[PDB]
Amino acid sequence: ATVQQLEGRWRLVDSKGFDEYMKELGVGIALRKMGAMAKPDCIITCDGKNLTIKTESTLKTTQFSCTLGEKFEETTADGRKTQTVCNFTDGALVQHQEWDGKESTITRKLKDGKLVVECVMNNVTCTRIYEKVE
Ligand SMILES: O=C(O)c1ccccc1NC(=O)N1CCc2ccccc21
Repeated sequence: ATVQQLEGRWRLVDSKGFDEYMKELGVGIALRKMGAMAKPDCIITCDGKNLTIKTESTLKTTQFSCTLGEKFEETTADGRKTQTVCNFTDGALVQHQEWDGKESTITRKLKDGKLVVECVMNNVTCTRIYEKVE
């Protein structure tokens, strides 16, 4: 696999465990209902070693730019300010977040032309499936 196979615009088609994952991140019931309603686009750009992931929704647009392997300051959709590191390892893009003694791991890989986003926090797992637009 390659990091450049994840590149492009992707559109959400399936979601499993998003509510529980948001509950675990400390998200309020009101924001959880909104977040569950949204059907975002995920725009991935990869300059071989530089990475940008934009999440477009009519509700909220989020984005981060990093250099693979380097720890940067990331502001999340739910307003957490995290120290994040992104790494492309074993045919998957791994994003590890750290804030106020807590940790989360977002893994993005390709599976039958579809972008599979596995979000994990403690015992909680979420699976978001995206389909390519461009
Ligand atoms: O949605 C995702 O697959 C996603 C996966 C992993 C980490 C964060 C995510 N979500 C995200 O960054 N945003 C921004 C705007 C918005 C609206 C509604 C639901 C979510 C989001």
